[PDB]
This record gives sequence, structure tokens and C-alpha cells, in this order.
Amino acid sequence: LSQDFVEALKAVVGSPHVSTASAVREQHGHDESMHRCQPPDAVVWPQNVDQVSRVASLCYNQGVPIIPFGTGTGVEGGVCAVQGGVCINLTHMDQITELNTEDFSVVVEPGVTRKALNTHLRDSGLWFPVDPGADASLCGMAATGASGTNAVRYGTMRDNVINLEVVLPDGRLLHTAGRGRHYRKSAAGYNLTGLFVGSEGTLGIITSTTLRLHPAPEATVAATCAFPSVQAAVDSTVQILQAAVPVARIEFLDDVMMDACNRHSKLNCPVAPTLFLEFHGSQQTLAEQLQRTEAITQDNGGSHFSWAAEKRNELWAARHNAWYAALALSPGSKAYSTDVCVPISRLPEILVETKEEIKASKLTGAIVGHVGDGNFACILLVDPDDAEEQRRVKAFAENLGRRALALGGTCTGEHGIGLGKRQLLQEEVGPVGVETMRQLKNTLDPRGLMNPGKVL
Ligand SMILES: Cc1cc2nc3c(=O)[nH]c(=O)nc-3n(C[C@H](O)[C@H](O)[C@H](O)COP(=O)(O)OP(=O)(O)OC[C@H]3O[C@@H](n4cnc5c(N)ncnc54)[C@H](O)[C@@H]3O)c2cc1C
Repeated sequence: LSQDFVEALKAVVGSPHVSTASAVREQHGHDESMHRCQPPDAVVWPQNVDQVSRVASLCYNQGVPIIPFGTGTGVEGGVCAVQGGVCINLTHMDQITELNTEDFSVVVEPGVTRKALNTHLRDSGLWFPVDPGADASLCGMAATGASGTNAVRYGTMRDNVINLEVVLPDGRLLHTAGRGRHYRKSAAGYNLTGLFVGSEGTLGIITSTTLRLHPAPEATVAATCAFPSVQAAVDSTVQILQAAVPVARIEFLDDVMMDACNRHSKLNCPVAPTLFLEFHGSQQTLAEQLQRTEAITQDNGGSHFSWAAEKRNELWAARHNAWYAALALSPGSKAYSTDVCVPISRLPEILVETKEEIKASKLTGAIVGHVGDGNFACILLVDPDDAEEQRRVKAFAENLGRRALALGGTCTGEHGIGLGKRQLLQEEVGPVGVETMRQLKNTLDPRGLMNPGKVL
């Protein structure tokens, strides 16, 4: 990367906001997955959207790849600089604006996390529900198409992103639904917002997100329920969904995951395949939901509910840190994770099969999942130096992905494709799907400089 180019970057954002130091680049060359670190040639911190536009235009016209970087909590290698280039860390733009409580909407910049937003909203009676375990950038969550434990009731990022401000690869500024606009529904033209949700930094740089807010629930009850088998826990889940109980949260942990979370968070749940549950409503509707849900879990051998502000907060903090609980089983390890999502009636087959396949192998694996969406993760601990085991883990993940595709599902419910699932995506949507996706990529990023090597 030439000295003249570095000076041009510094002229846009300021000398302190450009770094070519090896240690700084290495810290921005990896995320939380096992994908090996590939450092960008420079890291740049733009201070406003005009600077984002000017950095993008500079890189684009000089043939330098651009890698958007939020909080670096992704798990598919999205920020790995496989072709070098400039990593654009967006988190100094951290303002909340256009809070419209009467319309249930707010605008956030990339440095705003879910925790920051919900702190800003206390005593408003509103909250933002999409809750990945990590303290991630909300714009990064829009870029990956994230979901969370609350999505079963309150929707994913795709359901809750109303508008996006995007710097396109050559620097033009796009407001996907129109500048300043916010509304419940529209048929006006093609829905551009949905195209950029889940684009993972390959179509442009999200510099603000307009988010749907939700009313805080009148009352909340959380509980855990232990089961004799994975089959019994997942059968209960499917039957709760088929009975249309509007559960707020329904999370599955297998016995390995439950033990790991016990050791990592000082929960003391019985070591068993377990559902973490949460219900929202008035006392009238809560009693009803609890009736019907306990009836179904009882039929499948579930325990009497172990009830859980502080202990509920402990419970979900433990769930949100399950990834790190899994890592603590094998200290010094990184992990890869599957993330399939299947038609819910096929969820029992594939989780029970996954549990059986994990035991039939020497692999360490923990299972946790948004099973209310028909989605789950197998978190696979890897020694960073054991090449044999690492290709056993990638082969396991590949096979599980193809099993989900055989059942009519998808290879990723929320984490994305990044570097790891590109072959699975080709199988998932076929040749005409791949070409159509590539044609959209090419019109927005003709030079292929927008996070190259990812997704397609
Ligand atoms: C403990 C743990 C728990 C998690 N739980 C969940 C979960 O329940 N659900 C879930 O969906 N994910 C989960 N994740 C994954 C991760 O938190 C999400 O994918 C999150 O959306 C990533 O945001 P980020 O800013 O940290 O991404 P980064 O790693 O910074 O970036 C991810 C990708 O998005 C791109 N990108 C980032 N910001 C922008 C932007 N502003 N504009 C354009 N492209 C951008 C990057 O180029 C990259 O390709 C978890 C991760 C961890 C470590």
C-alpha cells in the first residue's frame, strides 16, 4: 500500500484515524470464528458519513479492497482481509438520532450497540428486541441479517429494519427507503432495504439503520425446563409452536451446553437437555400461556418449571455467553459453528441426528439454538494447531449443512455465509440463484472491491 495512498486517507479522516501498524491490522483481521487472521493493509476510522464516502471513493478508484468492520463479533470470517485492502472501522460514528417514540422508530449509527440503545430507551416504555449474544454493532447486525432469542416473537433484523443509509462502493449515498422515511409498510418500487440486510458488507457500507421499536411487556416470566432426552425437548418445542403459544423466548441447550454454561456462569441447572423459556403478557395471558406450555412439556417428560429481575438477568446472560462457555471447555481454543434452519417439523430429526453424530465422533460439540425458529447452532471447539481435527470439524459442519439442505432448509439462519458457507450457498439456491445474486453484486460493486471473497 503506497505512501501517497496512505497520505490521501489521512487527508480525509485525520492522521490519528489511519493506521498501518501490524498489531492494529492484526486485531482487525479476524472475528470470533476459527477463520485464520488475514490482516488488512490499513485500518481507517471515519468520523462522519462524508468521510465514509470519501474513503470509499478513494479505495474504489485506486483498486483497493474495502472491508467494513463493526464490532468484529461475526463468526464466519466476514472481516478477514483475504485480498488485503483497507478495513473501515465504523464505530466512532456512535450517535442515536430521530428517536420517534410515538412512531416506534429510531435511527442509529454503527457504533451504537443494542445495550447502548436500550439504555438510551429506559423509562421510554420501548425497547429494541433483536438480541445476539454479543454486544454487537446494530448496523453490523443489519449487515449480517442477525436474529436472537427474542426473534421467535419480535422478529429478526429483517423484520425490524425499516430503512438503511448505505455508502455504495464508489461513495454514492443511498437511503434505501428514502431519506428520513419511516413507515409500517410500502409497495413503492423495489424493496431496497431488504437487499442490503444480510449483505455482509459486500454491497456497500451501512452508516445508519432505522429500527422498529417495541412496547415493553406488561409482565415477564422466565423459566428453565429439563428433559430426559434431546428428542423430548425438541418435540416439546415443535408442539408449542404448533399450538401457537406466543412464547417470547424458547432456547434449547443440550446437556453438554448446559454443563458448559453451568461452569462458565455459575448457573446450577440440572445437566440435561434444557429449554430456557420466557413469556410476556398480562397476568391473565401469562397464566394461560403457562398452562398450555406446561401441559405440552409435561407430556414429553419435562420437569416442573424452575422459575426465575436479577435471576432472569443471570439466566439470559448465561445463554448470551454460551459461545464463550463452549470455548472454555477447551482453553486456548477457537470455534466454528453450524447454524442451519429447517422446516420446524423436521427439527427433531436433524437435532437428534446431530447429537448422535457428535457422539459418534471424537469431536467436542455443544448444541444451543433458537429452536423456536427451527434454528440451532453446533459449536465445535478447535485446537488452532491441530490441522487434522480442524478438517474433521469443517467436514462435520459441511455434512450437517447438506443434511439441512436435504430437508428443505437453509445452511444459515442468522450468522451468514462469509468465508465458510460459500459452497453450501451454491447448492442452496442453484445456478440461477447464484447468477442472479452475482448480477446484483456486480451492478453495485462493478470492480469487486467491496469485501471480496465473501458470500459469493
Ligand atoms: C458470543 C456470541 C454470540 C452471538 N450470538 C448471535 C446470535 O444469537 N445471533 C446472530 O445472528 N449472531 C450472533 N452472533 C454473531 C455476531 O454477533 C453477529 O453476526 C453480529 O451481527 C455481527 O456484528 P459485528 O458488527 O460484530 O460484525 P463484524 O464481525 O464486524 O462484521 C460482520 C460482517 O458484516 C460486515 N459489516 C459489519 N458492519 C457493517 C456495516 N456497518 N456495513 C456493512 N457491512 C458491515 C463485515 O464486513 C462482515 O462481513 C454471536 C457472536 C458471538 C461472539
